[PDB]
Amino acid sequence: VGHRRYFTFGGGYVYFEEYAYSHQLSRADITTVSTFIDLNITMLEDHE
Amino acid sequence: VERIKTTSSIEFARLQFTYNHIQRHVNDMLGRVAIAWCELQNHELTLWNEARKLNPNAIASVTVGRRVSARMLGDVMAVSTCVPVAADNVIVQNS
Amino acid sequence: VERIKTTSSIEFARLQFTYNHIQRHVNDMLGRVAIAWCELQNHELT
Repeated sequence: VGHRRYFTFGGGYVYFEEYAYSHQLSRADITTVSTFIDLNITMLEDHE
Repeated sequence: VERIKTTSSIEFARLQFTYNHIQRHVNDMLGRVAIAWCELQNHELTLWNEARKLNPNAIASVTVGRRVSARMLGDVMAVSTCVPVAADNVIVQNS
Repeated sequence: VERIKTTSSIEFARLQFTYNHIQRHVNDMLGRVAIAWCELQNHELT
């Protein structure tokens, strides 16, 4: 009971509830956390 | 026709050469570092995918920022914030 | 009252500008690299 799962499908997700297809979703419809460590490396600007 | 006036100091040109050399080299090396960092993150996304399946709590907490409790609904994580409890209000039973 | 003596070479000032620019930029980028490395280690502890 309480079964509800998202599965990756194409470029988006497919959402099932209680072992019955419910509907598709895009990637944008889900808040995205990040496992990435930012590194904002800029460059020595040109100087004359 | 005209006559050309030449500055008596060339230090602008040598300074330009020094700065250009340093700028080019530092920019090259930093570009390589940035690209390597990018590839490393895109590369460790796999470890992060396959660690969250072991215990979603730690991965979700360290990822979101808070101290949350999570489980996996297939290919996504469902989260919920955890309520703090003061340290002095705990008892460990002996046995 | 007094009179001010001016050096005939400005290359100290331009050298100072070049070195300051390079120092500032390299220090900024290396600080970012160090902070990213720190965060990566604290992140892979999991």
